[PDB]
Order: sequence, then C-alpha cells, then structure tokens
Amino acid sequence: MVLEATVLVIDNSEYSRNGDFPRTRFEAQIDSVEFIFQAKRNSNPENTVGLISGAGANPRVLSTFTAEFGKILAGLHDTQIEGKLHMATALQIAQLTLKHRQNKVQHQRIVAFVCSPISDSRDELIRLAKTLKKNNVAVDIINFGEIEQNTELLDEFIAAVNNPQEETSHLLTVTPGPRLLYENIASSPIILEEGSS
Amino acid sequence: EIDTILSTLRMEADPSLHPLFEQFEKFYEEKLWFQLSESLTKFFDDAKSTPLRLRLYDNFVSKFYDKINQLSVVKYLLASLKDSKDFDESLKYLDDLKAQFQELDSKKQRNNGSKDHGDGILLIDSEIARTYLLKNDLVKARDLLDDLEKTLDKKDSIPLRITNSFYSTNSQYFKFKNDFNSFYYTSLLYLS
Amino acid sequence: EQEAHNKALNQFKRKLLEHRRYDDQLKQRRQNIRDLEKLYDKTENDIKALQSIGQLIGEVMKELSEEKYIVKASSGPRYIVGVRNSVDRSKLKKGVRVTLDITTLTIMRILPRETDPLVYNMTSFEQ
Amino acid sequence: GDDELDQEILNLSTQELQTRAKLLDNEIRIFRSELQRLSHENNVMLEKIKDNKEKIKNNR
Amino acid sequence: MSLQHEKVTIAPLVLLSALDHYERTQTKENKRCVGVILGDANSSTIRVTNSFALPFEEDEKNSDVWFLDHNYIENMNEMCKKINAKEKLIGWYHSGPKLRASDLKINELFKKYTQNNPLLLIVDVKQQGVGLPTDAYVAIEQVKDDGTSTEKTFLHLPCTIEAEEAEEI
Repeated sequence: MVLEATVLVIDNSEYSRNGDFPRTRFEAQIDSVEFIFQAKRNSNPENTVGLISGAGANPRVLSTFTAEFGKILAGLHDTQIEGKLHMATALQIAQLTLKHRQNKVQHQRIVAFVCSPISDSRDELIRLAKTLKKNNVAVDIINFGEIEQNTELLDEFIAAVNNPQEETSHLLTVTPGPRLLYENIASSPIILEEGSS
Repeated sequence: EIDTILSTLRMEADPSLHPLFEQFEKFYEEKLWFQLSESLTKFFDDAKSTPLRLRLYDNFVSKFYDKINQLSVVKYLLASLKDSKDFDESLKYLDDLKAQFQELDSKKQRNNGSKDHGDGILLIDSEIARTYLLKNDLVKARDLLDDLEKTLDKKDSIPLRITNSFYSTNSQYFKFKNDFNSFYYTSLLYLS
Repeated sequence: EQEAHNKALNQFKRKLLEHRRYDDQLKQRRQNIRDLEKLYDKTENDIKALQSIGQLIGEVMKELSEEKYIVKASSGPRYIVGVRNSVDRSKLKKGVRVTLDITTLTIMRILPRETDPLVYNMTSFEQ
Repeated sequence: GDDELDQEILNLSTQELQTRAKLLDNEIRIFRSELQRLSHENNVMLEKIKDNKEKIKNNR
Repeated sequence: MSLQHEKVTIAPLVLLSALDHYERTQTKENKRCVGVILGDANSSTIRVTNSFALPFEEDEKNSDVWFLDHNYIENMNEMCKKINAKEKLIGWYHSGPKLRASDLKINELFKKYTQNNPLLLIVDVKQQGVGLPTDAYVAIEQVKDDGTSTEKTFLHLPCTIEAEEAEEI
C-alpha cells in the first residue's frame, strides 16, 4: 500500500536453479524485483525498498533502504546462490532494517519469496510471528517453496500476525506450473491490498 | 532422447540400484534438479566400480552444466576415472570436459552473475596431475602441482574441496618418491 | 509468403532483430565501464598523492650519538634530527641522501644519490 | 532477423516460430536487467569522477 | 588479503573515540557499539589511525542477528579521503569486555571491503588490562592439525602504540 517501506527477502538456494519457473527461478526473480519497485513507486514515490538475502549461512543486508532502483539491482549482481535461506533469523534481521526508514511515516512491510521447504521449527517461528505485529510489522509470504510437498507452518504464522492494524499479513501461493512467476506476482494485489484497523 | 539410454542402463543395473535409476528419470522430467543432485550421489556410492557409473554420467553432463551444481558435477568425474584402470582413457575424458567448462564460463558466468564455474576447472586439473603419477611421471605432475599451489594462495576464500584435491595430488607424488615423512604431513593437512 | 500466419511472423522477425541489436547495447556499455574504471582511478591516484606532503632532502653530515644525526639540508643550514626505525643505523653513512620530515625533521628513509639537473642534459649529448 | 520468417517454415514447424519469439521474451527480459544494471553503474561512476576532480581543480 | 601479520600498532585517538561514540549511541547490556576501523595495512604491523561509528543495532536476544547499514560505509569512506586519502577499512572495533562468537560472522561482512584480513580491536569502556585497555585479534582461516576441521578463528597478536609527536604532547 501507499506510504510503505518494504524489505524484500530473496531466498537464495539451489532450489532456485530449478527450471520449473523460467528459466531458472532466480532469473525469474530478477525480472520480478524490477516490476515490484515500479509498482510501489508509481503508487507513491516516497516509498523506499530495502533488500536482504538468505545467501550465506546467515542472512545479510545487500541494500538498506534506498530510493535508488539501481542499488537494489546492484545488490542482486553481488548476491551468491549457494547460500540457504534461514527464515527465523531473516525475520529478525529485517525487523532491524525496518526501524531505519527515509521517513517514519513509511509503514513496515516484509515481502518474502520462498523457494525451499523451510525446516525451522513451527513453535520457534510462532514467537517471531507475534513479535512482528508488536513492532507493527506485517509479512506477505509469496509461497512457492513449501508446495513442493511440504506442510503449511505458514497458515499459523499469517493468522498470528493479523490483528487490527493497517498493516495486514497475506498468504499468497503462486502456481508452480509455467505461467511466469513474475507475471502472477505482479498481477496479484500488492497495491490493491487492504488494512484491518 | 535420454529417456531411452536411462532405461537400458536400469535393466543392466543391479536390482538394488534399480530404484535409484528410476529417480533420475523423474527428477529430470520434473525440473527439480536439486533433488536430481541428491539421487546421483546416493547411486554413485554403491556403484563406484560398477561400469554403469561412467555411462550414466556422460548423459547428464552433456545436457546440464550449471542447472545441476558445478562442484557436484566434477566431484563425480574424478572418482570415476580413479577406478578406471586405463590411464590413457582417464586423461582424454578429463581434458575434454575441462575444455567445455572454460568455454561455458564466458556466457553463464556473467549473465547469472551469481555462480562461478571457474572453480570446477581447478578441481579437474588436480586429477590430470594424478593421471601422470598413475603413469608414474613425477615431473609433469609437479609442474601442475606448483600451479595449483599458487592458485590456492591467490583465492582469499578457499573451498574445502579444492585444498583436498590439491593435497591428494601431493600425497600420491610423495609415495612414488617413497618418502615417508613428506607423505605424512600432506595427509595430515588433507584429513583435517 | 506461404501463409497468412506469416503476416504475424514478420512481427517475430522484428523482435529477434531488436534483441540482437540489444546485444550490441550490452556490448556498447560493457566497453564504457572498463574504460571509466581506469579513468576514475587515474584521478583517484591523484588524490592519494595530493594528500601526501613533501619531504626535505639532506645528507648525513656526521653522527652525533646513535638516535640523533647531524644532517646538512639541501635548503642549506645543518640541523640535528632523529630517525624512524625503518632506517637502519649502519645504512646511515656520511654522504648518503636522506629524507627528513618537513614538520618533524626526522629521517623516514634513505634516498638514492642526488644528481645535477645539468648532467642529465650531458648524457643527452652524444648527438 | 535471419529467422522466424518463411525461411524457417521449412526448417521447423510454424508453431515452433510462434513459441520461439516468446522464449526470446524471457531472454530480453534478462538482457534488460543487465543493461539497466549497467545504467546505474555508469551514473554512479561519472559522479565519482566529479568528486575527485573538484578537489583537483582547486589545487590546480 | 594479507595473510602475513605480526603486530598491531594503535594510535591513542582510536581508543578514546570509540569510548565517545559508545556513550552517544547510549550502548550497554549486550548492545555494543560497533564501528569501522580505519588505517594503513598490507603491512605486518596493522597501523590504526582512526575509527568512526556506523549505524549499528545489536539484538541482545540473539547476537547472531545484527543490523549493519552497508550503504553508509561507502559514503563515509569518500569523506575519509577528504580528510586524508590514505585511510581505508582494515577491520572493525568491538566495544564489549570480550570476544563473542557472533564476532566471527560479523567479520565476514568487512572482508568484502578490505585488502587485509579484518581486525577486531576490542576497545574496553571499563578500561581493564594491566597494559593497554585494548585487546587485538585478526581473523585467520587455517587447517588445524589436531584432527579437527578448518576453523576461522581470532588469533591474538601483540598490541603496541604509534602516536604522532604532535598528538603525544
């Protein structure tokens, strides 16, 4: 939505060398990011985007909040795919990035791509899910990792985050079959989303 | 295309290596090629010296070079020709495959910009030196050993894999020399 | 033509050629960044020299003690100076050119022999 | 465009040509990422020479 | 990266400045000020001339979770040249009483910008030690011959000072 700062979490994996999506998942994600930046920027150009990865054995900030479209892009040129996303720590590292903003009017939002089944514990992540909304952070989970035969720990995470709050958590699952990952995500409500106050 | 070749190898293969064969066909079709990496590793452990190993590997390397991990792909190749008792066969096959990856990294390395493929070339070179030692030539292996050694120092992050292969070359060289201690120090570094 | 679906393959012939001429915009810009990397460095090199300061040449006239030396500067007047540890005492002999600092007056390093500007015209005479 | 015309009706099917341009759409979406990647670096580089030369003209 | 080291020389300014920056982030109780370390290297003697704060957040729940603002580090370095064009990253300081095992993962991030293995200089703010109130490590990766795997570990080097005469008086 408008007046919004977004940390996009890109899942870095060997699961995204898979050619299910086009013509790996990673090369599909390059296109996707560019699209997302313009969507938000043309809704309101006081929005900013930060980017972290899972790459490494620990998450890392590739870009702090910047109004620069090219800095986000440069970040993807730097990132490495042999790393594995660990979601528990990535949420916590995003929360700190979301304290720093261009203006404090910018709302707090996480967008997370999932390309691997997550093997962090459910009860562990349910603490974190409820930490988010105290900080006023909601999380949109684009899911295409936990649908390669895996349970939805996610169902619980999204309900725990939702509350009266104009930041509203969303669960999106994206058709894994060829229709172009980026097309579906761009076409999916992301600037037509609603609050919950 | 490759479905046919796989099917002949399965029938030829053991009834215990048969269900592993099935898995290759499925993952290739499905484009889930990280799981394809998993099924190949399982197979090759109790197929090391069975002759299906090398034939299977020729099929998959020809198709995919980087949509299935580069480091995995080479690490299969080196073991296959260690078990190969024809050193003249070993030398050309490494030499041919080394050529492919060097050609590859002009295009893939910059576009993908997040996977390097030059690291594989180094792993291959270790075995070429070792084919000389299998042929009992110490000097040729040594000139490649010197190149490997400087190159390790040059990278300022080193995969475990590369420093292992580099020591493995050294260790085999020293016991053709019959020197005990030199072997010992090399193997200590390598085992760790 | 052979088809009237080849009225829509003209449209596809156009996309290919655009992409193959977009290949040439990949190759145009890949040549401008490698030239500008050296041009940003040629001026980066200028900053690191500019922020350095000069040094004043002398020669070791006479040992006084062992951590203090009499030099006769090339500005003229003799001074008493100390030394950096980088210069060794036994490479400090008399008639050896030294740097001094120009705000601390301390030897940092031994310098090659000084030589006249004039005698560099003289080796350029053999014509 | 030495392809995707009536030359290539002979070589492969007309439906191969329908889809082929649509695999070149993925391919230029990638070359566009890289070309715009290189737009941002030439914008930053030129301004990094401006930062250098500004001191240099003062000393000059 | 230089894999050759011997000593760390420290200017007096560095220590005092990290204590100042520490109280002005208002850090205490496992929130520890971490800034960049500036100076000369490609030298066995690491010569640290200056230090500055970075915007940094340390979570006390997990210290493996941390915030580092990477973008800021490039901008600051351009202003370091304005002061003197012979100051670069040669590590990062820690303000805490002692070495953490989350400090190894932090050290990774500064490798990207250093031509030398990155320095950990613990500037104490309780001023302990019977010599200088600084401990010094540099991260080295090595095989260990004890039958244990390859570690990256912080190995101790001596601490010394090099002070400008102007400053010393």
